[PDB]
Amino acid sequence: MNKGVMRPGHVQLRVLDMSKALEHYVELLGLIEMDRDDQGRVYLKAWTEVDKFSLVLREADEPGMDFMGFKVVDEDALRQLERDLMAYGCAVEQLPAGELNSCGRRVRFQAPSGHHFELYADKEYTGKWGLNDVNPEAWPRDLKGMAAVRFDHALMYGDELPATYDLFTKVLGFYLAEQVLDENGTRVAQFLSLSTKAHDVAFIHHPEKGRLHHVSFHLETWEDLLRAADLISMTDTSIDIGPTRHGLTHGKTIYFFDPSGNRNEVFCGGDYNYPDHKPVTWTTDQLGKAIFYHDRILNERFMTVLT
Amino acid sequence: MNKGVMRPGHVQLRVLDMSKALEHYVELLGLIEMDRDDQGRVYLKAWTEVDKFSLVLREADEPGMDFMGFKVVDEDALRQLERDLMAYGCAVEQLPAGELNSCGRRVRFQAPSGHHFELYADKEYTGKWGLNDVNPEAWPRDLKGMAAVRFDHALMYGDELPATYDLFTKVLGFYLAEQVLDENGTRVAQFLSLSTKAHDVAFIHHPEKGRLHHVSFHLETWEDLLRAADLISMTDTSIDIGPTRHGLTHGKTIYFFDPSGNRNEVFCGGDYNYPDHKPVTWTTDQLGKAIFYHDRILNERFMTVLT
Amino acid sequence: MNKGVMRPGHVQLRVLDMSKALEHYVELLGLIEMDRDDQGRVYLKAWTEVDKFSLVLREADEPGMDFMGFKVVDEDALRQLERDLMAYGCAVEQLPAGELNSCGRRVRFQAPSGHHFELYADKEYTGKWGLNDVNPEAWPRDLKGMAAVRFDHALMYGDELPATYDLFTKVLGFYLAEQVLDENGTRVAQFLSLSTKAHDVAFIHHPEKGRLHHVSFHLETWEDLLRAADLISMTDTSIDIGPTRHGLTHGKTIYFFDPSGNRNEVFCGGDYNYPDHKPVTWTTDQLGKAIFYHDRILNERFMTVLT
Amino acid sequence: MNKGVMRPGHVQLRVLDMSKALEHYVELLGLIEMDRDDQGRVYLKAWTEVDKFSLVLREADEPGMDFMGFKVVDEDALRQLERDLMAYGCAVEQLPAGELNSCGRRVRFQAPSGHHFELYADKEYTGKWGLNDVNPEAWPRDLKGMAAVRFDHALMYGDELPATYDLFTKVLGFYLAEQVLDENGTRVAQFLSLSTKAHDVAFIHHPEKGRLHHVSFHLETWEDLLRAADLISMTDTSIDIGPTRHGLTHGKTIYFFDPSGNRNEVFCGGDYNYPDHKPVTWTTDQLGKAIFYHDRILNERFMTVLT
Ligand SMILES: [Fe+2]
Ligand SMILES: [Fe+2]
Ligand SMILES: [Fe+2]
Ligand SMILES: [Fe+2]
Repeated sequence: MNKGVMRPGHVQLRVLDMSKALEHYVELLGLIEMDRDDQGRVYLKAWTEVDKFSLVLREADEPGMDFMGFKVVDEDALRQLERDLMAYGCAVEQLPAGELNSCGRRVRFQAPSGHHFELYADKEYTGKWGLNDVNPEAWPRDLKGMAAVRFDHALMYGDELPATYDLFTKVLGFYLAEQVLDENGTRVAQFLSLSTKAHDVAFIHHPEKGRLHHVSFHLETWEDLLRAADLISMTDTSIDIGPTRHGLTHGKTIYFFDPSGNRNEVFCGGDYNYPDHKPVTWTTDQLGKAIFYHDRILNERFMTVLT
Repeated sequence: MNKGVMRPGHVQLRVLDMSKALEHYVELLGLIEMDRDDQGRVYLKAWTEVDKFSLVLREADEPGMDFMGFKVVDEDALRQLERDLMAYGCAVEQLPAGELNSCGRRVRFQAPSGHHFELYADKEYTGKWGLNDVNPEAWPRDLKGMAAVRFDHALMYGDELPATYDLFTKVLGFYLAEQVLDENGTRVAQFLSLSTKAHDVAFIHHPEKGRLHHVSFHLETWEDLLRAADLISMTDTSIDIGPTRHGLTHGKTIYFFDPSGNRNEVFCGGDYNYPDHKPVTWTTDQLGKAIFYHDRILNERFMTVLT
Repeated sequence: MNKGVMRPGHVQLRVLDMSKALEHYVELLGLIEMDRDDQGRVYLKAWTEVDKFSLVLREADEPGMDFMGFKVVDEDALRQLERDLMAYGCAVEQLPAGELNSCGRRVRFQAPSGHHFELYADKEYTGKWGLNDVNPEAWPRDLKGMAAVRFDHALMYGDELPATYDLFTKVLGFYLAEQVLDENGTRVAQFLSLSTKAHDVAFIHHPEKGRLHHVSFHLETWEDLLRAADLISMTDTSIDIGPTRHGLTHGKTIYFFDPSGNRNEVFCGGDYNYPDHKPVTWTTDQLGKAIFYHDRILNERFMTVLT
Repeated sequence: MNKGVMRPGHVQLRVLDMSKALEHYVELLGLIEMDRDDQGRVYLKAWTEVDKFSLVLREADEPGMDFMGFKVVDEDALRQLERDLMAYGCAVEQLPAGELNSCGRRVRFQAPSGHHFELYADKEYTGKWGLNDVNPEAWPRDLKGMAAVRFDHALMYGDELPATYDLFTKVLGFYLAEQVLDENGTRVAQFLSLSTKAHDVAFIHHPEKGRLHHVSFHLETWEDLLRAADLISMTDTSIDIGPTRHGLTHGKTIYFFDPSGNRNEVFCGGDYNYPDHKPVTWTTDQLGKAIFYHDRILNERFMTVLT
């Protein structure tokens, strides 16, 4: 929030089968569908979210992430981060309003790590789902599946971490919240925050660019996580790593896959920070614990399986 | 966070007896006693907090709050903010570094409602309590009582909300998160946020200035609230409102008093928002439910007992 | 279980309006309507329950309890008890099988305190609602409201507690797990257990016989209690006493009312016991806390309101 | 409880090191050391338990279980089961009162599965740990680590399942709560209960006699299970299977090991049942889900690591 960037606003994932993806995202995750495209894309949101959509699905031949967008305070900030990116040397793409139904104009650049990110000031305000603006209840009564609270963050596997770190900190205004260093003091992973969250975006080093480790969704409680895991067994969804706690951020989490092999994370309550806190450090000799607090060892497929 | 204001950093409470008060804040709330000065004040903190203190107790002839200080992003910000206050015509007060042990210089000022607030750019960093900084544990091993996570906010009863609103949103950079208006569309209560919290400070209209409704400490889970309640009963503390939930901010709350009569609130899981979110509105005709979601009726003590 | 008595089998409550009562009992509490008598008597059950029905509603001029049934192990246990009640000198009424739809024969009797209890050896077995018999899931997918686990117990306000005590222990094989004694060591409340529960049925002294204080349903967790209370507000149900804890049993509870004025308590996690534990004792000077542990004081409706 | 058997009263385990064993059980588990006898046996208990002890460690150069005893109602039921055991054709062993400090006489036998069991009527009544008998608080103040509630049950890996089944049901008055059978309808595992618990003892088919799979302690909630997982991680205890849910019994669970290799379990909220319930069935084709509900796969250590 240092340069006007407030939060992750939307992510567009690629799926092999739309119908399968919708069963998963609307029936299991609890995501509410909102729009459809000229191009056949499907727009979805979470209920505590005020804007039109946060998740957009696109039928494609390979799964993965097309791009992640962050919403900025206003247009003044949009032009100022747009010019700074071009001034920094980043070749920017100007996306026109409407190219994504109900979304303002976007600035799409490519991170040195190979991922495409977007910045945007506008998006259609539909308000919280199933709730009134005046004298609102605690929650809408007919939410489904897990009833994801909101699109929280996403973790990426990437190639140039130093250059990506400079881009996000210097030109975009993210601050380092968590990090994992090796014996030399080299950042193997970096958790960047935009406000008080342990992280709004994160990168872990990888030989091949553009990899997506997972897209997360926020859940409220530890008993919500148990409910979610019961739902996984119930629907026979594939689970990566059950209810546990992360060494980094100390948040409770469950990893599972969608019909396309994309990994989804659902998690609740981690640690908070503020721009003035020193980054929490984890070391490479504690990589097991840093990822999996309770087992202190690494899931083979945690590092191998990407999309 | 628009003008660079991050969070409430400390609040100085007047207590009648330091001994009974200390026993309350450390054995019941589970706060950590960090220091003591030549004026006979004791400084305390919460364990998730990174700075030296958040609560400074002061033995007086009357309970109540002296001032509440918010920490800003940096020195530059502190300069800007103090200049802006003077331009607004607000009379600032300068407190040199050291008058409050381990705290830097501060810019004190009195809001129209009779309360003193102050900004400060820095304080002694001690890091999280009982926790190493590399490969940190999920929590410290020897915590007392409720083990409050952090000093969250405070609610003020005062006279001139309207002008206070401009003061806080226009010069200080806060933003209205929620509000309750009366029949004539007149804002009778305003909940101001800095970043993602439902509120970092809040004011409710009251004929006499200066009043302090309560100081709040954040707890983590609903079950943590059930434990605090057991403790309030166990240690025979005075309870104002048992495990319930507010309509405003939808957070789960418990109200109780310290040996001096100040009301402390312990709570968890409210609602989050962002600068671009439209204010949630509650009306006076739903005022009972606005405050007490479950019962939907007002409590005698709750609107009438202040310090 | 000292003389074959297993658990509270079913309860027949009088409602003033069937439709309103049904909305409360199927829509709010989540009880499944299973049958409908040829005389406008409707049968409902909780999902974890293995038999066809636990609650039976019937329109009458006033609210209250007609009878409370307990299920015994087998027909033989039903005979010896039948013999024992009669030999004990008790007026026994025998209802033929089928008088209550899908229910076996019953032996009813009115206890000294003025209430009607009845034993029965069998009832149509249905298995858990919405679950397979082989490789069952953790829970059925389409539960409404609070989704109560099971009819748990009921609190009777009566006049002859000693006589009632002898009847329930010596003849029915119950044992008191808890009690409250007054100044002159007189048992003012008795919590009678059948096996491990803190109480399966309880009696509190009241000048008038026959009064039904409340009927309880089990909810699994403290967070479910919270969800139940959120529902109550959204439903606008009359709440008696919010999320709190008792001293007796130490269970978490919420008292509310059905549309006919009958009290309904939803609770979780009391204490357990076995026939060899000495009865936990509470005293009259500590009454406030014995009932409301957190608040330590009694509330109007708690004692005033009966049905 | 058909025949007087109320619940598992105690279990004596063999530990390679007493200094270490004591740290695991008192520090990590929260058990209270209550005694130590001549042969260096040390007695311990869980706080909600009413009798002197439940766990008794013995230093021996081989880990494992020596015997598991059950407390029966009275001396009468003991002479009765003892008679029935001799009549059944069993070789009984009469332990004199005092063999185990503060414990009465005991009848011990070897079940066809090779496991030794005991029956006893008397043990020094001590009451809940650290709680006055009149007007008890909800919980003691100084409970360490996991603060185990009570010694719950134990799973045994034996050979003669059909023979043991008859012995327990017929002579000991236990009832088959849950079971799992193969394609040939051969009962591969039996979960037997005394009263309402999903199981007080269970046997899984194994080609070896006398093997101990795990001994269990009850923890109240899912969040308690989480705190336990943090502690295991913090104390660097060997964890077998993280916070999950079992298919059988549906209880939330965590498997881990003591300093001698004996597997310990901590869990909360299984299913409840009564003597009239049909035994829940799990078919071997779903053995994966039956054991590990969320994962639906079998972890090597689970059916391999033993005694
Ligand atoms: Fe994540
Ligand atoms: Fe507050
Ligand atoms: Fe009750
Ligand atoms: Fe077990």
